[PDB]
Amino acid sequence: TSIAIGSAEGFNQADKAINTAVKSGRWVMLKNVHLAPGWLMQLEKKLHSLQPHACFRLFLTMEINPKVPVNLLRAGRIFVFEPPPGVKANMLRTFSSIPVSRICKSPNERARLYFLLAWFHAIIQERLRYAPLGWSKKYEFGESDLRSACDTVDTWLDDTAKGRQNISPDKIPWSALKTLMAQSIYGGRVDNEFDQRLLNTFLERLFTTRSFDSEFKLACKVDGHKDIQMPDGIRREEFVQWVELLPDTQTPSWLGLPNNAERVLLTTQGVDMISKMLKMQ
Amino acid sequence: KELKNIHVCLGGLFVPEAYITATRQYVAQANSWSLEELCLEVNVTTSQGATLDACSFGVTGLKLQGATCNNNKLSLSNAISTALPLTQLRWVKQTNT
Amino acid sequence: DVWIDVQRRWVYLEGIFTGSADIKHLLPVETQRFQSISTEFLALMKKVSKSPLVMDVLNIQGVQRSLERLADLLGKIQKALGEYLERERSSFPRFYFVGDEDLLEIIGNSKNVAKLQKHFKKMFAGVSSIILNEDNSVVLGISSREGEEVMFKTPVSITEHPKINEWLTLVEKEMRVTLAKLLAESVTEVEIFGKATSIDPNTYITWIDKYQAQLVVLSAQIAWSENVETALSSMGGGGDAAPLHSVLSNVEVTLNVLADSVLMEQPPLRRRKLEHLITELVHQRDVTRSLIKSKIDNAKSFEWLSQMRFYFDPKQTDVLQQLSIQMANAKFNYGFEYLGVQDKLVQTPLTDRCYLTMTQALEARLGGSPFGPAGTGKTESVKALGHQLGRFVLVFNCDETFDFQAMGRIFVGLCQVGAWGCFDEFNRLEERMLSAVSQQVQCIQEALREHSNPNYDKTSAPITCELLNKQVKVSPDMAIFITMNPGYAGRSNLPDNLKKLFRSLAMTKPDRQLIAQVMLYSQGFRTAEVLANKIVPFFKLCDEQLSSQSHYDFGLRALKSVLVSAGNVKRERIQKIKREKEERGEAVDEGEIAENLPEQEILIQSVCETMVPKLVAEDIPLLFSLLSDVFPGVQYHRGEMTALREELKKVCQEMYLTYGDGEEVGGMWVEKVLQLYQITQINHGLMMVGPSGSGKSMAWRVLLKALERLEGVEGVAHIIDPKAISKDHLYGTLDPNTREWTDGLFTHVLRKIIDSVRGELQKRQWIVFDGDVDPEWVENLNSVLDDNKLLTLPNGERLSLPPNVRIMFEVQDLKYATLATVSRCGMVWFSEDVLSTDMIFNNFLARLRSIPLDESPMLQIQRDAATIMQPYFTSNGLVTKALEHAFQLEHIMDLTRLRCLGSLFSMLHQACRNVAQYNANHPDFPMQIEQLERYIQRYLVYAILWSLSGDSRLKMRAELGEYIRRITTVPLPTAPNIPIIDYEVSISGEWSPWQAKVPQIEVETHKVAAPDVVVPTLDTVRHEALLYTWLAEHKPLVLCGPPGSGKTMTLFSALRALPDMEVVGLNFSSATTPELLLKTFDHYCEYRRTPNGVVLAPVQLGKWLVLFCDEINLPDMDKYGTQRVISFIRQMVEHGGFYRTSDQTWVKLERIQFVGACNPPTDPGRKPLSHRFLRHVPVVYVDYPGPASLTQIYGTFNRAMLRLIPSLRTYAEPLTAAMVEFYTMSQERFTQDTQPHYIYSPREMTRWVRGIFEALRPLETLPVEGLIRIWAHEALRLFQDRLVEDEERRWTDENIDTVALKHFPNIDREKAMSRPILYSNWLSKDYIPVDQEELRDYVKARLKVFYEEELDVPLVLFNEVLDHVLRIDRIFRQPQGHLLLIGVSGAGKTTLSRFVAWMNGLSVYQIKVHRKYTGEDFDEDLRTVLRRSGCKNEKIAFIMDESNVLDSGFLERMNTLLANGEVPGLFEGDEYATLMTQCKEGAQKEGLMLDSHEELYKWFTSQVIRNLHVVFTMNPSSEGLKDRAATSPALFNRCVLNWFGDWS
Ligand SMILES: Nc1ncnc2c1ncn2[C@@H]1O[C@H](COP(=O)(O)OP(=O)(O)OP(=O)(O)O)[C@@H](O)[C@H]1O
Ligand SMILES: Nc1ncnc2c1ncn2[C@@H]1O[C@H](COP(=O)(O)OP(=O)(O)O)[C@@H](O)[C@H]1O
Ligand SMILES: Nc1ncnc2c1ncn2[C@@H]1O[C@H](COP(=O)(O)OP(=O)(O)O)[C@@H](O)[C@H]1O
Ligand SMILES: [Mg+2]
Repeated sequence: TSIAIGSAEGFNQADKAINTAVKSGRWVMLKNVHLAPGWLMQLEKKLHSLQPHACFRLFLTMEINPKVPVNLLRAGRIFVFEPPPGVKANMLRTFSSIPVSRICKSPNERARLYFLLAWFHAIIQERLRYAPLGWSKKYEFGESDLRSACDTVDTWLDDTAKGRQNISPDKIPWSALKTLMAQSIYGGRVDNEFDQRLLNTFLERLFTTRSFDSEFKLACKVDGHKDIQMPDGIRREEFVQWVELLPDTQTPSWLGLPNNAERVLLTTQGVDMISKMLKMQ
Repeated sequence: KELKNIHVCLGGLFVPEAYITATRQYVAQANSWSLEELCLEVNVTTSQGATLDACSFGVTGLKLQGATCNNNKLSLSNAISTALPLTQLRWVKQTNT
Repeated sequence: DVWIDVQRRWVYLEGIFTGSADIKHLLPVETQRFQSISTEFLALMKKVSKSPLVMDVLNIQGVQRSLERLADLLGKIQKALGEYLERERSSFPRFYFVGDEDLLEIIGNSKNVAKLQKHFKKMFAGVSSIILNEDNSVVLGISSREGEEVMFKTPVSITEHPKINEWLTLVEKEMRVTLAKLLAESVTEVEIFGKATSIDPNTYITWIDKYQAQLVVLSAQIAWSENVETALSSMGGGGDAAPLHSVLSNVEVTLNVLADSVLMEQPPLRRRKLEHLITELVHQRDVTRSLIKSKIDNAKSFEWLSQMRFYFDPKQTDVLQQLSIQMANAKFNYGFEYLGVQDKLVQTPLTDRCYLTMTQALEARLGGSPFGPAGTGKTESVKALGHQLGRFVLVFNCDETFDFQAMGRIFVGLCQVGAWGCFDEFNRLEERMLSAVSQQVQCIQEALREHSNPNYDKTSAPITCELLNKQVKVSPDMAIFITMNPGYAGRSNLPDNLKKLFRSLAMTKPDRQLIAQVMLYSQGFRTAEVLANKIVPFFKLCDEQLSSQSHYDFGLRALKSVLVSAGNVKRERIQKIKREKEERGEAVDEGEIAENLPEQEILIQSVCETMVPKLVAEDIPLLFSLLSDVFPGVQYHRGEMTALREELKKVCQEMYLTYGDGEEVGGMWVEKVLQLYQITQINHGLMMVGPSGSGKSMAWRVLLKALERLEGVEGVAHIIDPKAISKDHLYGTLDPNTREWTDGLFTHVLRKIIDSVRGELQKRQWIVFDGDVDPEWVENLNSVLDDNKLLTLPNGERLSLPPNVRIMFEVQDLKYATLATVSRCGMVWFSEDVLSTDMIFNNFLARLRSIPLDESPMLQIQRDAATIMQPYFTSNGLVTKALEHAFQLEHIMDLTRLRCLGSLFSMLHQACRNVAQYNANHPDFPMQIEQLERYIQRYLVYAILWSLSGDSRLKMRAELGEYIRRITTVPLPTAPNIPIIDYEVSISGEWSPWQAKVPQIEVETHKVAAPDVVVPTLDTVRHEALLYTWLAEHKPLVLCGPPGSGKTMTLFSALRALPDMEVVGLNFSSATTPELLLKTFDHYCEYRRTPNGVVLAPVQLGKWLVLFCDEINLPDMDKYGTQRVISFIRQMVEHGGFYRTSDQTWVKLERIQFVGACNPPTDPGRKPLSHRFLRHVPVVYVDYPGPASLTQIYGTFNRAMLRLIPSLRTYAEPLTAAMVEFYTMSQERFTQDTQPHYIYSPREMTRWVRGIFEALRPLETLPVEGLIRIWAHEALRLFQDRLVEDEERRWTDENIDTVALKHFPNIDREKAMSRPILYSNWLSKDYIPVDQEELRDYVKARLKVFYEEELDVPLVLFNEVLDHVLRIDRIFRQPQGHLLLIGVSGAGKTTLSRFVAWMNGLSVYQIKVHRKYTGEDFDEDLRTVLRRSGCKNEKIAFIMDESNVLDSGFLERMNTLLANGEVPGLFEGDEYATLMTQCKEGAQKEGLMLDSHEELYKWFTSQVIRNLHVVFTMNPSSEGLKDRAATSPALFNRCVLNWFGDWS
């Protein structure tokens, strides 16, 4: 039972759902509980004096803001959700989120398109860490955009390949996918001419027939002369294994950025780590 | 007359876009052109070694991020920012080519 | 608790049943049940009314059981009626858009269909009314608001379908069917019009006229879609010769025909159809050109699939399914909703991106969220897309009152009808409410997704979702759209779970050059591309170059207003040319007229008529240079409105205003009036922005009168102060329990205009908002002041703005409004230079020469005085130069021209009244011209001095006097050093010093330092005269100065000379609202309904009421810089009344005036007063009396005091000197910088004299050392008790010793300065000094007795405890003596207070605060305390702790109680009657026979003042003390602060 906090009817529904689930064993999630800090005290008190079913679970989704009670934080287990820390981690999360049966479908090129989409999403989100340079403003490139792009890829691949086991890379609707991702899915958030220019550059570079060649370069000159190579596999397992064997040497050049973009940020983060270690000596 | 030949720092002006509009308006009035049919072209030269014509205005303090300007041609660089010594803003008629 | 409910239920059920006479035919069984209930009600009516006594009717058996049975029956029938209403709404779901009472009216008036015509507008997109035969029995067709109509293929017969729901459903179905058939025929014809090398114009115009504006554009789009599809199919072979060029050529020739059509004159409907077709075909031509350039040869190419394509299949039987609309992979069926005639949007590269994104969202079964800045086409693009698919699009202007329930009802309506919901300004909801609404949105979207599955069949269970604990059928046609202006003020942040339910789209840069090119092209502008290429860069350069002002807007709302004005100007000029050709010649060739037409001149005229009025003085040359550069050579000269100028001349003459032409005096103001007239012509939403006193109100009033006399249309103005009332009272409230909507002020006014019961639609109605603008209240008017012209309420009601109504705002700045409000209104900028000072002088002199002051010899005196004052009231005159100099001095308040001018004018009116009084006192010898001249000149100088420097200190007054002496020629006093400010003007016409009015008096020994005693001082005699002058004119005024300066003493001394004025004390705090003033009005005034309106006047006839506001600048400013109470008072002073929110009735004040007092606005917690409020209130600065004045005031008090002991007669002067010196050093040493409560004023000097007098009164004799001991004891108690640090106490003690030995050298130091200076009347009868050990023994014995009868907590006695109990006992023995004990908890404050109260015979009352304690409980405890102390004459020590303050209302009530001794709003209703009875018996017991309520309440207030003592204990917080210094200002000037602190 999913309940969104904020209204009195919401509190009544939450109380009823919790009272029913602690006996029946259902799950209950209350969303945006940070909007009712006063009610969180009562919820914690209610939970403490309780012996619920073995399978009962209570999920409380909230934004990270100081209004959340300390006692509720201590009483429950905290799970911080945030952008994945790097291209490799982002692509691993993307491949874990999408079900296996969806990627492995009638056209064998669907797995390659999903891999290209995962790489594009990882590159797009990782540039956000460099706010003035990677983009012009902190856009909210999130899971909704990735799901919409996956839906678009599925729909247009199904339309172009009527159940055929194989479709030619030229026959793939590249223009449809690029235009939709630059106009509706990812380009909707973009309100800048130059950010739109950058998004179009990335989409025309990644989503093309040449991406199915064996010599395709996902990112050129990532460090000196070395460059990222497109996987030559055709199955989801091959792409996932390529992601897992990615080097742990990510630099801004993977994103197309100069390698000096992270110097100031890394220095500030190191100083902040020193200050945090000293703060709790 | 002297206000045309002084190199301004666009970062030191309260409204630099008003300065760009004022220079455009000066060029349009001087040559009896129309404002809407004027385009801008930029020529980066040395501050001392430069000549300002009737349509060129000098601007200082412009910093180029992630690129270098040599002979008015751009090249990528690993420097965070490269200073442009003197930027000349020339207003010319639109060509639509 | 049952009779009232049953009575109400029967009343409204009887109203429903009787009003709807046809409800019985369709609700039979409950009609019979209510018939029986009505018979029972009639039996009750005939039984209970026979005996009009409660006892006579409760003794009758069978009444309560029958009452319960009737309650159950009424509840059951109400539930049955509600269930019937829901069931009837299930069929024909369009009833979800009308109210419950509206639905009942529809039910009861099914027989007569004339009443049904006013409800079709809100149940249909464009159906204004239905078309009926003469019999009114068959529905022929429907009509739009523009008059356009569609005739049904098969008319719907009401006789064959008598039930309302059945024939309404048939009407809707037949609407859809007939639109489908008409579209089929129109498509068949336009297909012939297609694939043609040439088009006959006559046939094309015939086809355009035949069909509706919707269907012609739809058919054109269809035919073009099949043409392009066929051409691409031909090219699908690969390499085939392109027939797409043929499609482009066909589009171009049809566009040529349409463009030639718009030059010549057309009927307005056919003109609008031509404009729509021009826009559509321009879009089609652009798309075809793009297809040709891209070399598209496949119909499956995305360059064609991305476009919107129409596929018409008339063969299919279903009405919705003949036409299919497809964009990319999204497929929609045309809804065939009659949309009337809408305004079409140029489809630009952003309305094409918006269409694509929103259709992709729709195909994903989740909403769309176009976002961006203001004026980007977000709402209009959503509406245009909805109209493109033929959907019913409902626009809602969201605000914080759109709670979970209101949004739930709206969603239920949209789900059942199958309509699109555009929720604009959606982030204006509360964040919690957005979070709650996300659940409903998610449920609806899940219902849509489960509907979309192929497994679902329409023959299976209908698709439903849980909305508001009910299963609601979800139509697949539903859509939800939200448009948000992110980062704007007054907007909330959407929860992240809500944002994933919408597909956002940034709409930030509309393609303005295309909208202008297409808009000018469709209006008949030859060379529209050149005009667009000039006008869009012009707006960009205006935005870049012009200065940044809060009211500037150069966006698409400005282009669109400029382009519309350009079209109107072109039409007007064509008509003028036709008339001129009629005057000279006969040949009227429209082609030649259009050929030789100055279109650039027309565009410049529109720009000047729309953009120039808002420009500030320094920006006008910039915009005119931009115009002369963008449009070189083209010049425009404004056409004179000669008739309007004449009519304005007459209005200004009758209103005593100055009129001018061009560069004449008043020319700028008349130009501004004409600009306001033009902006009124082009805009339906208006703002008059400009500094206070710039002429805005006079501008629009004169314009309204001139328009009434010029056009013959009566002008009605409704002026509303939007911020003087709560937004709930401004727009209305929806009851959370019964869902009952109560109209606000603006809502009631607009609904009254729309109803037009008294012909309000035939009059020019202007709704003026004269007040501050913030995004909280003004953004509810976003749908009103837009192109929707609609007010949407949370209860689902929508009120269309009539075309004769103008919404006008008269503001002084727009610094808090967002760009969403600024962009929707036409600005007129009134600089202060518009209203020159000469114009104000002329207005004053005209009113003086015309309007008599008494209500004629008085008018003759006024005319003579005006003739005398004329030379000085000229430009570059004495008054002008003095005002210019006065602006260079520094005043206690921000000086404004009109405040000084109003003060001066009122003072001159008082001079005229003085001359009239002199004439009345000398009937034999009236004042001659020479004496009048001398008096008027000298009084003019005196009034200039007191009006231009009254609110400034002595130095600035002297400077202004010196400047006036330098510049003037009026005779002035010849004294070499005495300033002119120290002189008055005798009625004989000569300067006389104020010191002649200051006599050295001898106060009676029993009136020493009494509250009503004022030693005459030069400043007192001057300020009293000034206050008399301002009060006698009933002018509002403000006294400013340090606390204790003597502002209230001066006001009460001046009011003593005015016997017909009664003052009422109001103490404002930071939580003050207009509710305090309203309670004062309820207590002291009464409302009477005169034939002219409702009038609020004091209860006592013939007496003027003065509302004295003690701290007028304390009330908190909201986050938008507005004090609501100050706005309320400014409304009551400007317009002479206010709005009663009970029934939205304008109440006019009578015999009520306002006087304010305040500390300087630079003091902590004090806010500067508004310039619009300060314009009407003169300010007088009352400063602290200086050492000479202090020596004079307290020297008289000490001389009066020391007459008690004749042996001490010689010590008055040194005693007063010591008092003044120590007070001065204490004031210099301890300032408010250190601690907030370190405020020292002459009030302490008075408490000093009073304390020494009370300690000296009973003694028969006393040595000098005893006098010094009393002096030092009072000095310690007044200057050392409030000190925090021990260093301050040590300094105070040492300097007390120093001063005492300095001014009294030959005294015994030890016998007078023995450090434990203790005085007590506990051991003896008198207040003689007490020793520490005997006092300790006495306190020990009394503490033993205290333990025996009261609290048994043992206490340890140390010297500080003895000091503290003596200090508390001092306060408990004084009238209105309140304590403020500050110290750490557990220090003994409450116990010592209780113990001392026990000694003094004071009852201890403490409020029992708990978790459920609220405001009403505190009010009841206050009522109990007040009744005990006042009515029963009981001495009570009201001990209250800061922890008991659970709300700011407690502190507000305690502030009023502590200051006044009575809370005006505490006793109201039956409680007031009981209190008044008890006061009657109490006064009888005391021995006073009082009858009237006024004198009883005065006695009650005096008793509460004498008896009630309030002890307030708090911890010594740093910021808490500062907070309380503003939340409860009476805690620091009515209480006696004692700093206990921690134990040393
Ligand atoms: N044309 C005029 N000639 C002479 N006096 C005028 C004229 N117009 C206004 N006044 C007077 O000058 C003063 C300006 O007040 P007005 O009501 O016009 O200002 P306002 O713009 O409404 O200012 P506020 O914002 O304080 O209401 C008033 O005393 C008004 O009567
Ligand atoms: N001429 C005077 N005669 C008598 N008292 C005076 C005089 N001038 C000042 N005072 C004293 O100044 C104080 C002013 O108190 P109040 O009228 O409440 O001032 P405010 O309204 O400025 O707070 C009183 O103690 C009053 O007795
Ligand atoms: N001089 C004292 N001797 C003994 N107990 C004291 C003394 N002063 C305070 N107390 C203690 O203070 C407590 C009561 O607190 P109270 O005086 O009501 O607090 P507050 O000073 O905050 O108003 C009792 O326990 C009492 O014994
Ligand atoms: Mg909008």
